[PDB]
Amino acid sequence: ADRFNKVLIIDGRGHLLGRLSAIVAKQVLLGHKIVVVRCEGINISGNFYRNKLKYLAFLRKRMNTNPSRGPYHFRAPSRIFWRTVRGMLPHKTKRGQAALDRLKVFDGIPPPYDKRKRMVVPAALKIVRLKPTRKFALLGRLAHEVGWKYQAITATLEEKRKEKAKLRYSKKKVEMKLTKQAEKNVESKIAVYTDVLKKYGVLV
Amino acid sequence: RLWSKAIFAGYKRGLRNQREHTALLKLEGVYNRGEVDFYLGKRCAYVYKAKKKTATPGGKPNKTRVIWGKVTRAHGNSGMVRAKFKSNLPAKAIGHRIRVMLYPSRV
Amino acid sequence: VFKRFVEIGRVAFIAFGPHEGKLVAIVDVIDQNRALVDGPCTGVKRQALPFKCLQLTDYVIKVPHSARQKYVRRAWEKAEISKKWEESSWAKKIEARKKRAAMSDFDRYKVSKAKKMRNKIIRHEMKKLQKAAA
Amino acid sequence: MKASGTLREYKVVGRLLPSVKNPAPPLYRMRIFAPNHVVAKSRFWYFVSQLRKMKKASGEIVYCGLVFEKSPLKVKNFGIWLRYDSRSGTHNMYREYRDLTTSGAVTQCYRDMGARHRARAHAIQIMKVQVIAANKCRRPAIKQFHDSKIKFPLPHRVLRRQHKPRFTTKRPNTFF
Amino acid sequence: MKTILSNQTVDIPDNVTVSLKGRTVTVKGPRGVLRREFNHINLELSLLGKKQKKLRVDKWWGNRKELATVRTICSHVQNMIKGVTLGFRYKMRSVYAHFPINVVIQESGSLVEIRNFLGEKYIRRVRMRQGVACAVSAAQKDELVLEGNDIELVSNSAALIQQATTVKNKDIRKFLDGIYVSEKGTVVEA
RNA sequence: AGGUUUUACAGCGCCCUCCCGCCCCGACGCCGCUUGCUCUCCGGGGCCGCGG
RNA sequence: AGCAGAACUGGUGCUGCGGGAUGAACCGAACGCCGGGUUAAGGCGCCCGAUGCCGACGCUCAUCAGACCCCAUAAAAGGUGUUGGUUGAUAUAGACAGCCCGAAUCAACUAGCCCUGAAAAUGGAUGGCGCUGGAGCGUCGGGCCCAUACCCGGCCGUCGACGGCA
RNA sequence: UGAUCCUUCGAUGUCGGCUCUUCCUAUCAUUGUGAAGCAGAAUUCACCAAGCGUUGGAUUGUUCACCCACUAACAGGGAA
RNA sequence: GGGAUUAUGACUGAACGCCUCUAAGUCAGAAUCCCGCCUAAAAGCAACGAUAGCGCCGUCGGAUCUCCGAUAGGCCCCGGGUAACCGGGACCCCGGCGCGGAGAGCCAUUCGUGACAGGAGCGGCUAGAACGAGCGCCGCCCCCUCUUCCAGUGACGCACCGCAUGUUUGUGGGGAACCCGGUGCUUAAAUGACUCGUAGACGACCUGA
Ligand SMILES: [Mg+2]
Ligand SMILES: [Mg+2]
Ligand SMILES: [Mg+2]
Ligand SMILES: [Mg+2]
Ligand SMILES: [Mg+2]
Ligand SMILES: [Mg+2]
Ligand SMILES: [Mg+2]
Ligand SMILES: [Mg+2]
Ligand SMILES: [Mg+2]
Ligand SMILES: [Mg+2]
Ligand SMILES: [Mg+2]
Ligand SMILES: [Mg+2]
Ligand SMILES: [Mg+2]
Ligand SMILES: [Mg+2]
Ligand SMILES: [Mg+2]
Ligand SMILES: [Mg+2]
Ligand SMILES: [Mg+2]
Ligand SMILES: [Mg+2]
Ligand SMILES: [Mg+2]
Ligand SMILES: [Mg+2]
Ligand SMILES: [Mg+2]
Ligand SMILES: [Mg+2]
Ligand SMILES: [Mg+2]
Repeated sequence: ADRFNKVLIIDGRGHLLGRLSAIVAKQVLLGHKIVVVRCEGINISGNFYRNKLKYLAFLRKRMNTNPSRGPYHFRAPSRIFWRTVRGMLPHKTKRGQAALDRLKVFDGIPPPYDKRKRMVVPAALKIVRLKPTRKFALLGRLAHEVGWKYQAITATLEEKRKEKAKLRYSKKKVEMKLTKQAEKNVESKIAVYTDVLKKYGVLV
Repeated sequence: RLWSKAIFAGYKRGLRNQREHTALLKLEGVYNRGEVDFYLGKRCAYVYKAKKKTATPGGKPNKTRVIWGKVTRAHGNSGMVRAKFKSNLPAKAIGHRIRVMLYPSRV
Repeated sequence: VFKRFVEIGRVAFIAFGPHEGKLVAIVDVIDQNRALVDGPCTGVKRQALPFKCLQLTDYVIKVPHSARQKYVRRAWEKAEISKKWEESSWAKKIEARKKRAAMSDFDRYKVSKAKKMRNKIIRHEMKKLQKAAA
Repeated sequence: MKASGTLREYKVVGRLLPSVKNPAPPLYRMRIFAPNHVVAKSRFWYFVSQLRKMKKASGEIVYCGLVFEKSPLKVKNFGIWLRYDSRSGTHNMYREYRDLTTSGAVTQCYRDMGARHRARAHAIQIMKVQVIAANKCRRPAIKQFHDSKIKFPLPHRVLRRQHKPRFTTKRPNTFF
Repeated sequence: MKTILSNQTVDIPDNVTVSLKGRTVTVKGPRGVLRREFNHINLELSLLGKKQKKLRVDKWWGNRKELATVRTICSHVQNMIKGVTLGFRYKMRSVYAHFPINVVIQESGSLVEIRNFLGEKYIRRVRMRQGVACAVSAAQKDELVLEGNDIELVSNSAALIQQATTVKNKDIRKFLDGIYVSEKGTVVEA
């Protein structure tokens, strides 16, 4: 990307919580619409027991006199990521509240976005920002063990989504093999046009 | 289209002091301080639409208005630039589109 | 699983830095971070470059460790590194990326008209081979 | 001392101020590693004033010039004898480094003494720097690079340029 | 410090077929198929040789914590080779003072029902793990043999029985009742 | 520790000379400090020229 | 003792401003009204201006990690956690370990980070989010951010003029 | 309990009990454990742990005591 | 009623030829914790019913007045791995890998109106429910395509006399009003009073006419 997209759809799998939230919160302040899918695929650095204790310590932050007013401990990985981004926004102002409106978080890839291209932020990936010997905690498992009740259905609809996307990619490879076969059959019919692309480095 | 996309990211400021006479712009594909040299001096434009119609130079009157400016210098090392406009940009434009014209051309 | 190693004579490609884009020969390994590189035929004097700016190629010359530039040049010309490099696809991607970055507005127009007609000929037969397969 | 950037080697020689009682006093040469000659002249009056009875005002500096590396293109093993004051006491310490220049090896020592022992530049006193042969190296981290036909890959290349494409459909490859 | 190279080869017998898919060792022998995924140690596992190729485990630029896993992974593959050729026989004996520990095996060796432990009326039903078969050994009074391919499954199955016959609220030095592992051997002796 | 024992089927030092053997590059994307008034219709950006 | 009483100097009272989240007193810097430039102290993942450097080297995993003047607590004593260092002793007349085997091993001490030591009452505080190839610690480089400070200019007033005109 | 006198003297209602809620753990009991100068029974030491419980009375205005019984235990405290 | 686990007891197994619950990797594990059960139901929402002259497709409705946003080609889709991976072919082989079978790219896209030479709208079918298609696959009508590119010949479309808000999505989204030819349904509901008393301070709530 890096093109001032109309709607930037980022995949959450393999990304770090605060590493992605820091970049997402800056995009929504610049007027960009961000959609983070598969928030259960986000992973947090540190072993699972550490990050779970941090959320369990957050669960205890209820208001003593009336917990219905206190901190709303959201259990879904989407709303967990949504609040992590909210912590990096001036959400109590008008420009910060309008920033949260530009962010849409989803557990898994819903039908509005399963037929879209998901982006990846390499400055927030676990494979890039973490050493291979460090432990990390998946936000899907962390959420399930603090009160998320929709982990099995999200995993069921995701495998249903991958089997459907795998069927198309097989058809897309067949269409690409016929495309590369077409280029060899009309090689003498497009040689005048390839040389224009070869001359200016468009084709190697 | 003959203008590059920019974003009004905010005014030139510290942390607890805001200087509205200078605006900070976010260019589209410019993320180094060395790549802003092309845009230094280009005329900026905040095109917006109001309720009442206004005069349009070279056309029929519409409800389109504009606040002209210019990219003055670079800001930081991440392609951000400073811009000064004829009138200070309204704070409602923070995060909106700013037109960076290709003139004054130096190429 | 690894095929390219940091060894004495490994021709490395400088990814970034002062001599960015030129080939050098790893003559000696200083530490786990730096190497004593020397490009006698590419225009890079002998110096210490970090390993993060070096991209290992598939070329190795027969040169002892910490040998003079006189003998590194002989191993560089015997193995024909400059010839084998320019024939590689990675060196050709560099040349193509420079030709495309130097395209003018008239060059981008001539390319726009070429791909607009070249793709139509490919897309027309792609639909023909697709209908023949059904 | 701050140890800003590289620590260039300076040959600072000095002597007491000559007098009618002591004409032509003895000359003392030092091997000072400092970022600039101003600090090198000041480091001289710190190590010499604690060895001989001569202050900056009691004596003068006769020469203070750079000592260039005689073999900047040859990988050498440097053995450095130093003493540093920790939070508890002073300790004599011998450390080995491997650099192209002497000033580069001493610069590595200040970066390493602060990393492993939290020693600041003012607490370190470099006593001796010597080009050690590969046969007389005592540290195993230096002797591992004393293998002819050394071979190792670059496994798990950490992705740099993480923000050139800040957003991309391609996940980075770490194997090359 | 970072060690440049730390390797350790593992000889493979001719009646064994070890295949590698990245860091997934699939050992094939006359007794069965074992498959361990080593996608967590981050090593280089090469298969050197052509006539019954060996297994070489590499670690480049590894600290002391990472060099300790080189022999750990080599020892795990050796257990996979030892498990598909000789097997593992973790036989354990029932120790009691007064109440004989009556152990009956069910479900073709996949379930162990322990009765009369310290005269308790509670029946302890210990279920084995997949690939582990339990049986009351013959020619011995209270011996319990456990056979299988994976050592970590035969050993854990024996720990489940040993920890099931645990005395509570008593001096365990005085009440030595239980079923404790006595010998850690193989099914086929070589 | 390349080739089979110290140059051999690679190389790496250190001395004695040979006009410093002699030529060639002078801090040069391998490493410093500066004019002994550094030279440029020598370029580019921003700011404002108020008075009289 | 954020106690009481002195000495030097500064500050404050009488004083706003940049920074230390917050603040009387710390740090920088003291103030006519402004534009441009550049800084100080302090910073540059996001809140939040600025590192979106292909920053250098190392150290460090914490099931209470750590995160910078004043400053918002932690010790004695310990760790076969881990990394340095110091000083000895056995070793191819075969050590150490395991029951012959065949190459380094053992001991004391010390120093970094981490760990134990480490218990309070409404739910809560490196400022928050969060950060573990780091957004942590130590040693540093380059660039960058702005104070009512500095520099240039415009204007206002005050003061001075060894000032100008009847 | 003092020491201090920073806040409050154009007033912050002053001991105890009753009542009622929540919180702390430096754990009496209960759950899961380790240790013993643990044979059993009983008890002691220690760990995770405040989920749950921690009484009815005589005397005294009493907090604090003391005693009567009961009880798994009749643990200690905070919240102006 | 479950789950992940605490303390703890263990497994495999190095570091450290042995040993070792730990280093990587595993097991059992609780009045704890979280959840379920249970209670509440959001400036959260779904399905469905019924909708009083009022509303639809008209086909691209034509021509008019009002507000309110932005924007200024793209709605480019395997799963993923990273001490690896991708493509192709009957586990193996071949090919590509600083990754051109490349989101640093790719697909679009570069003034018109009329006379000339080269270059390659209806019916079927199957499928989409996580917040459902701005769908696809076939065979028939509609005209003859600036379809697209390279070359031309002779003409005109203000060439508005150096100058800004142009250009896209856009046939945008909200209102209320105004003219032409075909279709939907107009025995709609809520509420007051009365009543009920499974309710209740009053509203509300359960009812019945
Ligand atoms: Mg007992
Ligand atoms: Mg006092
Ligand atoms: Mg004063
Ligand atoms: Mg002041
Ligand atoms: Mg503070
Ligand atoms: Mg200013
Ligand atoms: Mg800050
Ligand atoms: Mg201590
Ligand atoms: Mg102790
Ligand atoms: Mg230690
Ligand atoms: Mg601590
Ligand atoms: Mg002035
Ligand atoms: Mg006082
Ligand atoms: Mg009152
Ligand atoms: Mg009062
Ligand atoms: Mg009151
Ligand atoms: Mg406790
Ligand atoms: Mg004790
Ligand atoms: Mg369980
Ligand atoms: Mg454990
Ligand atoms: Mg378990
Ligand atoms: Mg291949
Ligand atoms: Mg014609």
